[PDB]
Amino acid sequence: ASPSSELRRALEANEFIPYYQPLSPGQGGRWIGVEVLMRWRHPREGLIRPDLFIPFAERSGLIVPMTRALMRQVAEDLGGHAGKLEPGFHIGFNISATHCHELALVDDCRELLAAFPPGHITLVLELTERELIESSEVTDRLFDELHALGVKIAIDDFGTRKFQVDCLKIDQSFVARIGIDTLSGHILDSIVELSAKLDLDIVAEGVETPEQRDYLAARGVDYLQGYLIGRPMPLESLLSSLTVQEGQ
Ligand SMILES: Nc1nc2c(ncn2[C@@H]2O[C@@H]3COP(=O)(O)O[C@H]4[C@@H](O)[C@H](n5cnc6c(=O)[nH]c(N)nc65)O[C@@H]4COP(=O)(O)O[C@H]3[C@H]2O)c(=O)[nH]1
Ligand SMILES: [Ca+2]
Ligand SMILES: [Ca+2]
Ligand SMILES: [Ca+2]
Repeated sequence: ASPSSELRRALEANEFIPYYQPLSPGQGGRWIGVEVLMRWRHPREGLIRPDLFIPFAERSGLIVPMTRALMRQVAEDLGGHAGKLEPGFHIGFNISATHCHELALVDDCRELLAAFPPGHITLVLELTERELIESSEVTDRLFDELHALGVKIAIDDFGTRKFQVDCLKIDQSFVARIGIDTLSGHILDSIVELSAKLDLDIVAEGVETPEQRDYLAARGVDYLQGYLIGRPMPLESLLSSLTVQEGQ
């Protein structure tokens, strides 16, 4: 058995599926978007998490097609059900540093946007800070062109350089320590105040407890994500939950 053959095969056999984690407003309410998380439906080994296969997809370069396959799948999955989505519904995708080279990404974004009514969803791309240090100001007509389509850019796992981004996502590690560490609390308050100075939206990730939600809401964190709001879930659970939310 070989890792490369297995992934390359799995992509052709459509074994990489989207799971969807909902985002909620900081002050609560209906779901305003989802983060798309990759899952490997392995026929032998079961449902396999990203951390056991994304690193090799990045080294081998195969994540770029995998992400394209995933974006296409999301358009199939949700393009027909646009009526169930609140206006400006956020759909986020995790993107690599290898994606940031050159211009294909723009085609894929235009393709996804074309599956929905114009302006009805907001497409978001999440990059970590560490993934931006490969080229920091060069072939970045890409970000200009992506923004011209109304695509937004989010810094993933923030807190764990000079752009050109619309949103910060507070890493789980900060949210985990809310209420039991004044230092981390002050640093988290700094990140939140920075986002407001720079006019960037902010999402908190890993919101598990009501203590955490209230703390973040009291400081105007725009959006929440985590097990409190809902775990990553298959297409069907999402459509079922969104159907309920159309009622009242
Ligand atoms: N403890 C805790 N964990 C929570 C909570 N809410 C969500 N999570 C987990 O946090 C991860 C999402 O954060 P991430 O920074 O994108 O971290 C992601 C992301 O870096 C990467 N990844 C996932 N899908 C993709 C993809 O399509 N492309 C790329 N390049 N990377 C991906 O794999 C990482 C792990 O993904 P998952 O295993 O799905 O792990 C998910 C999810 O299961 C919570 O309340 N508590
Ligand atoms: Ca993410
Ligand atoms: Ca990533
Ligand atoms: Ca994170």
